[PDB]
Amino acid sequence: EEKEILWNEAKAFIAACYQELGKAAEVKDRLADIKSEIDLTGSYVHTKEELEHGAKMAWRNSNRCIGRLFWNSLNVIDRRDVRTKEEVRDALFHHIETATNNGKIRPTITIFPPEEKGEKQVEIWNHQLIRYAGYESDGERIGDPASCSLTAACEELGWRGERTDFDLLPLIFRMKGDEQPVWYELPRSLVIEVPITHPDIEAFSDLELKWYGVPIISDMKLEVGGIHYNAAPFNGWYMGTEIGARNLADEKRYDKLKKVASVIGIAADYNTDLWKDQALVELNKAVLHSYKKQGVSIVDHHTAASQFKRFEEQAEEAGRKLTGDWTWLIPPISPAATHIFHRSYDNSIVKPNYFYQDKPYE
Amino acid sequence: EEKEILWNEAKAFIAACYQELGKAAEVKDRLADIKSEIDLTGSYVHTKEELEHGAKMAWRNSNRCIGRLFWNSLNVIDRRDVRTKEEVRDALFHHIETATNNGKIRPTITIFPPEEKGEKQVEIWNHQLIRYAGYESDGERIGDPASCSLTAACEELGWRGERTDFDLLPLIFRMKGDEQPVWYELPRSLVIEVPITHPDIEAFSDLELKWYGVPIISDMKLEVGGIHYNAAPFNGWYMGTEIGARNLADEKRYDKLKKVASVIGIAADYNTDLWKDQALVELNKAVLHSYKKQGVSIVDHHTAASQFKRFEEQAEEAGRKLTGDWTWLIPPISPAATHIFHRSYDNSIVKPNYFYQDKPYE
Ligand code: HEM
Ligand code: HEM
Ligand SMILES: CNCc1cc(OCc2ccc3ccc(N)nc3c2)ccc1Cl
Ligand SMILES: CNCc1cc(OCc2ccc3ccc(N)nc3c2)ccc1Cl
Ligand SMILES: C[C@H](O)[C@H](O)[C@H]1CNc2nc(N)[nH]c(=O)c2N1
Ligand SMILES: C[C@H](O)[C@H](O)[C@H]1CNc2nc(N)[nH]c(=O)c2N1
Ligand SMILES: [Cl-]
Ligand SMILES: [Cl-]
Repeated sequence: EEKEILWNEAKAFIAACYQELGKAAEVKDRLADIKSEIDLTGSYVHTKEELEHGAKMAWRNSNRCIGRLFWNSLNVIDRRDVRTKEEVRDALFHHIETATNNGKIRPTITIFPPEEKGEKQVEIWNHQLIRYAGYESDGERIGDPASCSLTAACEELGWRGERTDFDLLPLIFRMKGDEQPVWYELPRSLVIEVPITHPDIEAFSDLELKWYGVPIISDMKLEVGGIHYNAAPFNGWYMGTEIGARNLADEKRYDKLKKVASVIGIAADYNTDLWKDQALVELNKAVLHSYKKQGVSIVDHHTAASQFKRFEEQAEEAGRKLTGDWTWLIPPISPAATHIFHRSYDNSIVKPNYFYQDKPYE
Repeated sequence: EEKEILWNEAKAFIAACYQELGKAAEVKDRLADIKSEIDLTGSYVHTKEELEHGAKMAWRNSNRCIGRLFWNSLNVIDRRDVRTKEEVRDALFHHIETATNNGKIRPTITIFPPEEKGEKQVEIWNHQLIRYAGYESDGERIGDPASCSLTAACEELGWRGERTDFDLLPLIFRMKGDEQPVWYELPRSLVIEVPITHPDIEAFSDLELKWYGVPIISDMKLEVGGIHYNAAPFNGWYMGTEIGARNLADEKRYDKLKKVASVIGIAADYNTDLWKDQALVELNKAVLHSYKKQGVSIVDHHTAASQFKRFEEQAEEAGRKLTGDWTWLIPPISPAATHIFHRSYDNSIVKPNYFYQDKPYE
């Protein structure tokens, strides 16, 4: 009864995928083989081109991504051949290295073996391959609260953080057959970090803020043609607002606005002074400036919105139905200064796509 | 077949209204009379208390209003007795005067006779009782583009604007029986305007920006117990963002950001400098400051969001189902610094409420 679910989403996928590549004729005799393969193996295997394109189509259908203009330039690394922890670790190490590309960030996705009978071959515990640890115990609040439960879960595994505000979490994943995950501390040479400075406010460095260069999501499930690549970490570059308006700004994250208001020489006393709004802007100016000063790829929300408009234009031209999540597409900084705010989008889910999956810890 | 629509929404309304006022016993013999009145007259008439409460319940169920905490302090003026243009005009004049209250703005609603057989007794053409005119002709762009079509419609009626950027539109409404609307120029003594200045940037006055004190929506339909008060202008006070982030900021409105960026001494050349975001904040600081300096009521988006949180709290306490429109509840300035951003709301429409109705012009 599963071989009809997998088959009907494989009919849809192959037909559409080969249609876009100009291989519509090759559809019929590829579908046939799949029907055979599914029947006799319970599943089927993608070609280099199907997987590569299917992962680009998945990015294209992400309603919450504002950076989908470059969906076709996605660098797809095929690691469906890995069988050991050392291969997975080194694949993850390589991904970090190639995606970072000395700072000229390259949108990349490493794809590991998909679920067989729903069973995960690999099971990545990291939300991102590079993320800061978080600790809270006895009134103490160190690091990133978002990473509190994974951190505690790592410290149940022999790992121990230095309890600075920017402890790199180790890579932690579990292989099929094993009861517990392994962890590997990250080589620092593989991780670029950016110290946040202001272009004209020298006191800003006293905050000692920094962030990591490359955002590599590693807990989402790639679904391509009925096949579940539960482990397929991908990355883009940062939009400045993700760091300056959320990660470093949220009260339930790094909560830096009052400190920012202090170093920029304004009071944080009255709402009518709009001190949070002013601190948000100066902090966000500092983030973009700090990245471009170091030579790490980053985009501002305005430039990103322009690009997304081109994506909309490009979509209508190709007769492609556009889908988007308005609530996630609008930037948390001056959303009304972008075209996104003033129009609506269809939040319909089209496959291939990236999905949430249940965490293994907590 | 209409007397069953009107009756079933009157059953719902009276039952709920009297329940909240503590007059649940009086429900039965009031409903009876209504069934009689509807049968023999085709409609029914609200008491002072039903109309007053029903208009407060309508405000409470406005999913897009962030200022609903004060739903119960709404000043309800009952003008269902008006029959002439002079009465309507003077009622509208009085509303402006009492709502303004020398600057200590009083949330007020004036309620005119409702539709009889769907026929409007009065038909208000103004979007707001106080709004600036807009002109565009031969590359010229004067005033508020939002008011372009009403302005052109007024100039078809013998009215003529001075073509400044802040021409007060006249009151314009049509009475039952007449083919054309009448217009009345507003007494300036009834209209408070606020000149926008900056607390610490003296050059800001060179922009010669100003706005009107009281926002009085007059083109929405109040629906209370199956009865359609198509003409019931209401007002609150301004949230600063409405003036600084939309009215004066939007490209399709006053489009002031580059001029703002100029007077505050920054470049409007690069997106990565976040010049729009910085101009938005300084412009919004100027608006709140300018209103409080003059003594006209205004609220900032932070204080407003706090109040709306109390409204949520007060709603759960009273066992009231909360409804909201997330897309409209979030402020266009730093929405992620408010609790509203980080939670969801049910956009369900509960009556009594305020609705859009089709414009008579254009
Ligand atoms: C190239 C630069 C990219 C930028 C600037 C960008 C920007 C964004 C941003 C700002 C978000 C919202 C994140 C949040 O609010 O927490 C987002 C969501 C998302 N992006 Fe992208 N993105 C990029 C590339 C990619 C790539 C390469 C993929 C995968 C192939 C991708 C897939 C997604 C997905 C799945 C989400 C939704 C995450 C969720 O549901 O929580 N994006 N993107
Ligand atoms: C007391 C101060 C008030 C504040 C600060 C306030 C704030 C707001 C704001 C900011 C909006 C969004 C407007 C927009 O984005 O264009 C809104 C929408 C709305 N408010 Fe209020 N409001 C107040 C009082 C009232 C009153 C007295 C009523 C009527 C009884 C009301 C009914 C509404 C309605 C119906 C909408 C939706 C308008 C639409 O659908 O376009 N509000 N409110
Ligand atoms: C609160 N965030 C929840 C969440 C976000 C996730 O990803 C956000 C995300 C995903 C892809 C991105 C790609 C590029 C980029 N700059 N940011 C990106 C941000 C994934 C899982 C969860 Cl549970
Ligand atoms: C783009 N706006 C459309 C529109 C807005 C309308 O009202 C917005 C509105 C309504 C009530 C308000 C009450 C108080 C306040 N400060 N702003 C308020 C703003 C009414 C009709 C239309 Cl068609
Ligand atoms: C399509 C989208 O809902 C539309 O642009 C909305 C967005 N949110 C808004 N929010 C407010 N307060 N006012 C508006 O006019 C809008 N416009
Ligand atoms: C409930 C609401 O949808 C939720 O708070 C959303 C709002 N919009 C968002 N937008 C982005 N980009 N990221 C988020 O995490 C959220 N959270
Ligand atoms: Cl992040
Ligand atoms: Cl307005």
